[PDB]
Amino acid sequence: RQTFMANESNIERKWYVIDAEGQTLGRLSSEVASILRGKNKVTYTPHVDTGDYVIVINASKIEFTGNKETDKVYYRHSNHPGGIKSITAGELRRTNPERLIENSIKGMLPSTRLGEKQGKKLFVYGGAEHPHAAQQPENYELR
Amino acid sequence: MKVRPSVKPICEKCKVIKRKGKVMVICENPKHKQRQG
Amino acid sequence: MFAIIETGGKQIKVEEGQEIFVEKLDVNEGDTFTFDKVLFVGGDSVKVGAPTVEGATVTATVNKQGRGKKITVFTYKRRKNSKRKKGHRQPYTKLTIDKI
Amino acid sequence: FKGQKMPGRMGGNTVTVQNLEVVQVDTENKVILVKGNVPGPKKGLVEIRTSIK
Amino acid sequence: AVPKRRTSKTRKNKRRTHFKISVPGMTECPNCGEYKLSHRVCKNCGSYNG
RNA sequence: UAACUUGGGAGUCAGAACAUGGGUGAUAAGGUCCGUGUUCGAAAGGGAAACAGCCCAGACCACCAGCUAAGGUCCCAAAAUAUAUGUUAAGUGGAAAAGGAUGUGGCGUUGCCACAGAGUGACACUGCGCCGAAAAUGUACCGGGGCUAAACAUAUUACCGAAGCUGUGGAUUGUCCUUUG
RNA sequence: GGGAUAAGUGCUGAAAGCAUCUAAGCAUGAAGCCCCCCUCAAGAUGAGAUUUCCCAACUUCGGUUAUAAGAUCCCUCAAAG
Repeated sequence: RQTFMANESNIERKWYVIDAEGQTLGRLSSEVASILRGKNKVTYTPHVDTGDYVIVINASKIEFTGNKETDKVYYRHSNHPGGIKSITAGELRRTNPERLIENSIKGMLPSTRLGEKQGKKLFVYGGAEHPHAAQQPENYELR
Repeated sequence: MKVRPSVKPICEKCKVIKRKGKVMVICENPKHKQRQG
Repeated sequence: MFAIIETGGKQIKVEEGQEIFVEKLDVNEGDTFTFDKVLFVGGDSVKVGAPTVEGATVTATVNKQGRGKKITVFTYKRRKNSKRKKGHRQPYTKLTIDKI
Repeated sequence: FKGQKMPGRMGGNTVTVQNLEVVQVDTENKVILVKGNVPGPKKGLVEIRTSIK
Repeated sequence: AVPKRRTSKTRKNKRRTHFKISVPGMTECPNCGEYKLSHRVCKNCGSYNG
């Protein structure tokens, strides 16, 4: 029974910054959902969280491939009879680019009490700057 | 304009072009104009 | 100085004075055993290779033969009058490593 | 279905009446006269703002 | 209508979270020296002393 | 490695789907009535999103051990953002016909070197797409995010993957005693 | 009233010397879509912002304590219920 598990006491976490310039929405989202989850460090510890905080920058520059800016609809419901709304992925990005990236990455993390706490490590901002200079966020390069 | 599953020419003048993923037939005589074959 | 032995159809990481539990051997309590199949000698000492290192035996003393904690094997199939109940205690041997 | 009509407590809620008109503003008493009626009971607070349309 | 399921000891003891009577809220009288009800007379000897 | 013979004790006489030969119905029905196989009934485990009957495989018990089957390898979710060569722009992939069409690859066969100069018109045979395509609480026919390759045809090389096989301990029951075992 | 569009109408323009609303590009176009108009809304656990008010005594706890700004028990009531 020689197996090592990691507890809150022995876990540390880093801060990274990813740039969305010239990146596909689904080719960037997949790689960020493996950092938040902590599948790059040797002590995986599925019961405990070991992931790292990431900061997206320039999230407007995100790019879609083929006729999607007018042929991809995001639907929602408000529980009232007949109330079902929709907005095209083009207009969403010219309106609220933080939401676009942030609702694609979260559809790749599990839906449990623990995947809800790993979705709070994602900070998204359209501008080339970010207000988190108080830490030491080092850059991470997507492969 | 006449919309029908089958669009074929009727005179020497009529011509068959394609706009926006649809097959139509422009032509001089406005009675010959048809779309979506 | 840790090594990787291969005793009971399994492998075990071993350190000096570590208490390790393995499957039932024939050696009597209070005797001294030895392991002839060592796979990896490393850590502080020189990294070595495989299938098996040349020589490199590991020695230990036998402390107790025993029988593990009891479990109960119950199963059934619903709407069909069929059940079954069994017990089990798996035997073991406890050793202490003293020379790698 | 959410949004059904059932019994419940009614009134008490903020109401607006648009496009009303002023008649005489009577300084030395500080009273205005507005052509029409105004929501609320007597001795109650009302607001008066220029129309948006 | 009748009840479809029984009610457990847990769901029964939550309902009575609020089924309790409050303190009568009394004060000492500056004659009797004995606790009396506020805005009433001292029963022990009647002196309202408004 | 089964067979037959005489004696003791029985249960069963409402069957179901799937594939393949046929009646009947309308070359309708999870329809029904026969022949021939298998699985369920009386069968757990892995895949098909969930799903008695479909593809793989038959659980004596214990283990933080190995190699495989169907099916798979961007994230949820274990293992290739692998390699080489091609196709498809519709989100086809991820429901459907008669018919219609200068969509685009191949392959040939040809008439004329003009058709309005470097080339031009007519035919088969085929790969993959387009239109035809309208329903009732809520997107709602990829399981979801998402994808222009993470889609499709062809060929190799690894890897994951079950209570299957193996490795080491234990338990009962039969056959042999290669060693009172 | 402004914004982006549906069926249609085009302008420029090739693949195909011409022709052609489309492939690159530039417009116009509905009681419908999104803001404008009217109420609710920070338990929006992502819990926001603004101006004001109060702020020492005991400790070997590294914390305790009542009291401050303030709000209630109780009582007289209606524009409320």
